[PDB]
Amino acid sequence: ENYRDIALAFLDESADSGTINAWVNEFAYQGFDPKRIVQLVKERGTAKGRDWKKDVKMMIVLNLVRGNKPEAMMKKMSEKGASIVANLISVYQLKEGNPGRDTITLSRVSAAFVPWTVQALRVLSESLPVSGTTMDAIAGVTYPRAMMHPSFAGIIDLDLPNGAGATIADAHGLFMIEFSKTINPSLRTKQANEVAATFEKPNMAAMSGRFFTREDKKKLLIAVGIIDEDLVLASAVVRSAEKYRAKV
Amino acid sequence: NYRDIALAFLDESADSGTINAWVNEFAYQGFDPKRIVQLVKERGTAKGRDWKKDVKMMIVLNLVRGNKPEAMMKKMSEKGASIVANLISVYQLKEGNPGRDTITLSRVSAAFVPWTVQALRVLSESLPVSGTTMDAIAGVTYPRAMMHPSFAGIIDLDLPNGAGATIADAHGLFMIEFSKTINPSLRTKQANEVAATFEKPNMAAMSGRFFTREDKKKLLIAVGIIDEDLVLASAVVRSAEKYRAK
Amino acid sequence: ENYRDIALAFLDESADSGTINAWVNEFAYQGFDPKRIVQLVKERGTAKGRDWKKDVKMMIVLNLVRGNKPEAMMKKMSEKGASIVANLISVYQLKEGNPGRDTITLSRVSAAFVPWTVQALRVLSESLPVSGTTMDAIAGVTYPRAMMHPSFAGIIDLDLPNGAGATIADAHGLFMIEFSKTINPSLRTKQANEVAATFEKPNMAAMSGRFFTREDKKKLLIAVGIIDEDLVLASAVVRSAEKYRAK
Amino acid sequence: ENYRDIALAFLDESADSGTINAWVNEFAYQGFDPKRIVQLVKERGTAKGRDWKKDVKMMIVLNLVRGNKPEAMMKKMSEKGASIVANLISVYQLKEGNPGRDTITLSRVSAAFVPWTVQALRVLSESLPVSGTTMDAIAGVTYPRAMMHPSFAGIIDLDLPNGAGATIADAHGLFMIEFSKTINPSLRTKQANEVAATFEKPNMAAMSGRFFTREDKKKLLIAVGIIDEDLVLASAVVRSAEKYRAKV
Amino acid sequence: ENYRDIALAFLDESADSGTINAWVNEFAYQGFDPKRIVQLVKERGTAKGRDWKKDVKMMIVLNLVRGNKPEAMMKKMSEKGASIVANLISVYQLKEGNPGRDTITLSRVSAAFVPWTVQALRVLSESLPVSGTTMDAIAGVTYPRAMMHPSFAGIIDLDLPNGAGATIADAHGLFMIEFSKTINPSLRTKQANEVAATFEKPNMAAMSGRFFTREDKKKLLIAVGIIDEDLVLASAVVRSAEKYRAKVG
Amino acid sequence: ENYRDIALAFLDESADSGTINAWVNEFAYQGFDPKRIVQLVKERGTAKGRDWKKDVKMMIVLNLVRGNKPEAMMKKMSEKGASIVANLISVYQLKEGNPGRDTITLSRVSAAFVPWTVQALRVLSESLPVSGTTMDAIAGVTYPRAMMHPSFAGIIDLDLPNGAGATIADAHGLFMIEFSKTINPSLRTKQANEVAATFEKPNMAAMSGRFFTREDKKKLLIAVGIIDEDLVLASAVVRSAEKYRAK
Repeated sequence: ENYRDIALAFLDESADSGTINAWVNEFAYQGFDPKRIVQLVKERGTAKGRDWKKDVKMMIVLNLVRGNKPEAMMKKMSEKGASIVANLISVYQLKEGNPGRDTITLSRVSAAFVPWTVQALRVLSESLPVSGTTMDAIAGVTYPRAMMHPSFAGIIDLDLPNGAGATIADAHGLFMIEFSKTINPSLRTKQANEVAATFEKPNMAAMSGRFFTREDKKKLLIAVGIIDEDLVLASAVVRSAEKYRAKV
Repeated sequence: NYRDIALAFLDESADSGTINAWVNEFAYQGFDPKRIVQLVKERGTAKGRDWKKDVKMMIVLNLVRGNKPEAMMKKMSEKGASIVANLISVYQLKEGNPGRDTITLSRVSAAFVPWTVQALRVLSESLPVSGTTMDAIAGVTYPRAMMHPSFAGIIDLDLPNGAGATIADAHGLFMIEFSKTINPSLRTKQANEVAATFEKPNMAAMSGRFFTREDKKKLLIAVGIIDEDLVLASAVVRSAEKYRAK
Repeated sequence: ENYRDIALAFLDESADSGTINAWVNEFAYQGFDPKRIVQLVKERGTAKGRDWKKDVKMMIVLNLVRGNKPEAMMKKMSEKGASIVANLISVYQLKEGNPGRDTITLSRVSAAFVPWTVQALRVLSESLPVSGTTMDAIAGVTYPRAMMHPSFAGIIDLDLPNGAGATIADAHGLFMIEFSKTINPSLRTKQANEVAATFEKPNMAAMSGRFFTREDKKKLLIAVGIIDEDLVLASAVVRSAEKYRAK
Repeated sequence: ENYRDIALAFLDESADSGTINAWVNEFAYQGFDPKRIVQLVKERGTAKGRDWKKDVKMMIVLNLVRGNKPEAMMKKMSEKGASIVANLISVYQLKEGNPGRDTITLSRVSAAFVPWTVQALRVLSESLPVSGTTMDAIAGVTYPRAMMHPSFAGIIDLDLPNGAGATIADAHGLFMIEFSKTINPSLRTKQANEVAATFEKPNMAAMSGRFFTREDKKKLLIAVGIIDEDLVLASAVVRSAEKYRAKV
Repeated sequence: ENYRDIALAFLDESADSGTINAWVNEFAYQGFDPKRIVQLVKERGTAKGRDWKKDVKMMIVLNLVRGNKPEAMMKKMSEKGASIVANLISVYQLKEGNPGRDTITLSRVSAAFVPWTVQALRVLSESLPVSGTTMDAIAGVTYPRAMMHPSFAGIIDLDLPNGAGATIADAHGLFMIEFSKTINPSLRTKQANEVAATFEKPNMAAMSGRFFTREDKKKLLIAVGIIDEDLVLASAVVRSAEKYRAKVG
Repeated sequence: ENYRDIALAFLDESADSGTINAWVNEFAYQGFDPKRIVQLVKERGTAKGRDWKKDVKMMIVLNLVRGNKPEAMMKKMSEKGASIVANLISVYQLKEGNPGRDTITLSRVSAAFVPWTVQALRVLSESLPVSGTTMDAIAGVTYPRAMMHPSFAGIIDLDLPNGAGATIADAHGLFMIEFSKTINPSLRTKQANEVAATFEKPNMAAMSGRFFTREDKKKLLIAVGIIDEDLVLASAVVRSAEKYRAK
C-alpha cells in the first residue's frame, strides 16, 4: 500500500546509455557464436584424423547448393557424394535448422567461414537455388555474386561513413527476398513487405556481429568488390539497393 | 406468484458508493502493481541480490525481447542468456498474463514505469517498433516515452479539458502498431479491430489507483509529455489527431 | 378411405390472426424462465444461510461491469472481490453463456431482477462496457441510462397505444447494436443491419414476456423515466429511436 | 465364358412402357405418404378426446416457427406452451427428422395439410426463421408469403402450360436456398449452386405429388395468389424466379 | 559405359502402334469385369432360384432412377417397392459405390446388361435424375434417350471410320457433364472442363471394352438409333457433340 | 582464442574452380543413376527368363498410363493384364515412389529407356492421364507428343545455341504443370507459379544428365521432331514455351 514511494523513487535512477545499450547488445538476438563454431570445427576435426580446412570448403559448397538438411540431401544424391556427406555428419556432428548454439549446421559453417564462402559464390553462381543470371534479371545490372548468400550479412559494416552499410544491407536484401521465396515457396504469394520481415531479425544479428571488427569487414568488402579503397560503393550495389527500396 | 418477490425489488437500497465499491472491486485488473514491487523486493533481498539493478535489466530485457523468458534464451548470446536464466530463477519469472502474484517481464516494466519511461529515451531504435518508424507514421518525432504499453499506467484521465483522453489517443497511435508487430495476425485487420484488442487491459492501467492524480502529473512533466502549466506537447496532440483519423 | 376429403377441405378452414398469434407466443423462443430464476435464487440462497437479496444486487452489478463469465473474470480481479464472486458461484451455482433454463447466469439475474437492474444503471453508467457518455455522443441527446442493458427489453410493452412500444424497442436497439459491437468485436466490421439481427431473436423474447403484465411494465417504464403517466414518450427515447431507424 | 452372348440377347427382351413405369412408381423418391399422414392424424386424434383439426393447426404453427424437433423445442419454450406440445407428442406419437413413413413429424403435418399451412404463412410471416421482410429485400418485390415454406412445393403443377410450373419451382427455390442457409448454417459458406441441390431431391418429390391432382393444385395456386384464373403468373413470382436463375 | 550404347539402341527398336494399344488396353484401368457380373447374376440368381432376367430389369430400372445406394434408397421408398429391393440386396449381395470387382452394384448391372438398359432409357426418360426434356433444352435438338446413362459408354466403338466414335463419345459427354452435376452438387460450381475430367477415366474404360466386339457394338448403335447401316451419325448426335466441344475445346 | 584470424585466413585460401565444380557435380541433386537402372534391368532380366527388352516396353507403357504404383494398379486392372504386371514386380523387384537409387520403379524405366518412351508417346497420346487433345487445347497448337512425359526432360540439351534448351525446357514445363495438377489434385487449386516449383528440382536433374552426351541428345531431339538438323525449334515448341512464360 505504501509502495508508491518506492516506485516513484525510480524516476531518478541511472538510465545511462552506456550500461543500457551494453545490455541490449548482450540481450541481442544471437542464433549462434561464430567463435564457437570455428572452435568445434577445429577441435572435432583435428581430433578425428581430418583436414578440416578442406572439409570446411566442402561443407560450404554443400550448403550453398543443397541447403541445410544433411540427412535429407543424402537420400537424393550421388553415392559418391552421399558417402563423404555422411562422413561430415559423423565427425562434425551436423544437425539441421537452427537448434542449439554448440550444434554445427551447414548454414553456420558458411556464416562463420564467410571469407571463403564469399569466394565460392564467385564460382558456383549458376548452381545456387537462386541462379546468378536470375539476379541479373531482377536487378538492373549484374547482381554481385558475393551477396548471393545470407552469410554475406556477417561482413557488412553498418557504421560505415554516410551510412553505406545501410545501402549494402538493402542491396543484400534484394537477394534475400528471392532466396526466401525459393527455399520457402509459401512466401512466394506474399509481397516483398512480408517476406522482408521473415529474415530481418536473424540477418540484423549478422550485421551487428562483434566477430569481425569494423576494419576487418572493411578489408573483406574491398577484396571481394562490394566497395573500393576510398569507401565508394559499386554501381551494382547502389542500383540493387534502390530497387529494394522500391519494395518497401 | 413470483412477481412480488421480483417486482418489489424497485425500492431496494440502490446505495451509491457501495455499488461502486463493488465496481472498483470488480474492475478489470491484470495484476497489482503493489504486489509486483513487493515480490521483487522480497525475493530479491532474500536471495542476496541487488534487485534495483535487476529491475533495470528486466525492463531492458522486456523492452527488446518481449515477455517470453524461456523462449528468448534459446536465441540469445550465452553471456546474456546466462543472467536471464538467473532472473528467471530468483524472481520466478513466467510468461503471458497468468496469476496476479506471478512476476512477468511486462509487469516489471509496468510497475517500475518511472524507470521504464526513461529507458525508452535511450533504446528507441532497439524496440520491436523503432523510434524512426513512429516518426514516419506520426507527423513529427513521436514521444519516446509513449513507446511502451507501460506508459498507460501514468496518464491521468481526470486532467482538465479532457487532456488525458488526448494523451490516451496519442499513446494509442503506438499501440496499434505495437500490436501489429508482436502479433502479425492483426496486421491484416484495420485500426478499428486492432484498437479493440488492447483497449481493455490498457484502460486498466489508465485508471490505476497505484499512482495518484498528482503523482502522474509529476511523471508526465518530468518526461516531456506535458509541462507545468498542463499544456500538451505539440508531438502529443498531433499524434492523437492522427489516431482519431483511424 | 381418407384420400382427399380431409386435406382439401382446409381451404375453408379458419385461420384468423387472433388465435394464431397466441400460439406463436405460446410456441415462442424462450431462453429461460424468469419465474424459475427468482425461485432458484430464493431457495438456494436461504437454504445456504445468506442474504440473497444483497447477493442479487452484487450479481447484477457484477454482470453489468464484467459480463457473464464468472470463472474468467475472477482471474483478472482484486482478491477482495474475487473472493465474494467465488462464493456467488458456489451457492447459486453460476454458469456462463446460455445453457439450461434452470442454470443461473449473471445475465439472467439482471433480466429477472430487472427493476433493480434498471436502477443500478442510473449509477454506474460510466463503468459499463459501453459508457454513458459514449451513448450521449452516438445519440443526439443524453441516452436513457435505463436502456443501457439487454435486461431493459423485459419491461417494454409492445401493446402500448400508437405503437409506442415499437418506438422504445427501436430506441433500445440503438444501444444493443453498440453493446454487441463491444462484447463481440467481430461484429464491429459488420454494419448495423447485420448486427441488429444477432440479438433480435432473444431480445424479442424478453419484449413478449408473460412474466410482467402490461400494467406492471407500465409502472416500471414510468418510475424510471422512459415514459410518463399520460403514456407520452420522453424526448430522449423518440430521438434515439429515429436514429436507429436510420440504420 | 459365353456370358457375352447372354447380355447381348437382352435386345429382343420385352420392355413395354406400361410395366416399366409401373416399377418406377414403386421406386419414386418418396419421403412419406401424405395419405398415410392424414389417416394417422385422424385415427390417433379421434381415438383420444383430442380435437385433431385444431391440433393440426397448432402443429403446423409449431413447425413453422420452431422447426422439427419437438423434444428439443420444449426445453426452450414457455411452460404454458411446452405443456400442450408435450401433449401433441403423446397422442400423435411425434418424432423428429425424416425416419419411417408411418411416423408423424411436424414437417409432414405442414406438408400433408398444406392448404391450411399456405394460409398460416400469410399471418406469421415475421415469426418465421426467414422473416417476410428478409425475403422482400432478397427479391426485387414482396416475396409471396405462400412460398415461405417447403410445404408449398406440394401444390405446384409442373405440367402447367408454357412450363409455368418450372417458373414457380424456381421462384420457390429463391426461398429454399435461404431457408437451408438458416436451418443449417454450415451451408451458408457454400454458394447457391451447392445449397440448391441439398433439397432438390426431396422437393422434387413434393412437386410430382400424386396426392393432389393437376386440377386441385390449380385451385390451390389461384386461391392463394400465386397464379390467376387465366393461368397467368404473378409479377412477384416471375421476378423471384429470374433472380433464382441468376444463381445457377 | 556400354549401357549408354545399350539404352540408345532403343531408337531402332520396334514399337508398332498395334501391339502398343493392346498393352494399353491390357494395362488398362478397369473398374469391373462385365463377364464376371453376368456370371454372378446368373449363378446367384438361379441358385435361389430367381427369374434373374426379370431381376436384371428391375435392378436396371432401380439404378436408372434412384442411383447406386440400395441401403439408402430403401429408407425413402414405398414399402411395396422397398420390399423387393431388400430382396435384390439379399440374393445378389448388392453393395454401393465401386468396391471390389466381384461385388455386384446397381451401376454395374446396367453397364453389363446395357442392351436392355439402352432400351429402358427410351421409356423412363422423364424419371431420370436428368430428365429427357432437360437434355432437349441443353442440346439444340432432342438428345438421344439412349445416351442418357453412363452405361451407354460401353457400346461405343472408338475405332469407327472417320473417328465417328470420338464424336459419339463427345455427344455422350454432353449428358455426363450434367449427370455429374446432379449426382454430385459440388461439381455444379465447377465449369465443364473440371467436371469432364471427373469421369473421363472410368468412362474411357467402358469405351475400350473387350466385352463387346467392334461389330457387336455396331449392331447395338444401329438398333437404338445412334447410327445407321451406312455408319452415318444421327443429326442429334453430331449437334450434341459440337456443343460439347464448344465447352471443352 | 584467436579463431577470428583463422576465419580471416580463409581470404587468401586455395578456392579452386575445377574441384569446386567437381564437388557440385558430386553433390548434384540426383534421384537415381540411369546407368544403374539399365544394368539392373539387364541383369535381373536375363537371370530369370526373360525378354527384358520387351518387358522394358511393357513397363514403360504401364507407367505411361497407370502411373508409378505397381501394387495399387493391380487391384483395379484386368486379370489378364494384372497377371503379367505381378510378374514384372517379381523379376525386376519393382517398388513405388522414389526410394533408393538401386530400386527399380516404373518411372525410372521410362526415364532410363527414354528413346523408346519418346516413341511410345506418339501412339498412346489419348490414353495418358493428360490426353493429347487436352494439351492441344491448352497450347495454341498440337502439343508435341514427345514432351508428354517427365522422361522427356532427360534428353534436352541446355547448352544448345541461342538458349534453345531453355526454350524446350519451358515448352516441356507447359505439360508438367498440368501433369502435376492431374497426378496430384491438391496442386490444382495452386496457380502455375507454385506448381512449377514442385517439379523444377527433379526435372532440372534430368536436364543436366551426364548419361546422354550433348551430341546424343541432339540426335534424339531431331529424330523425334522437337528440333531439326539446323537446330531450329519447331513452331509447336516455341509457341508452347511462350505460353509457359505467360505463367
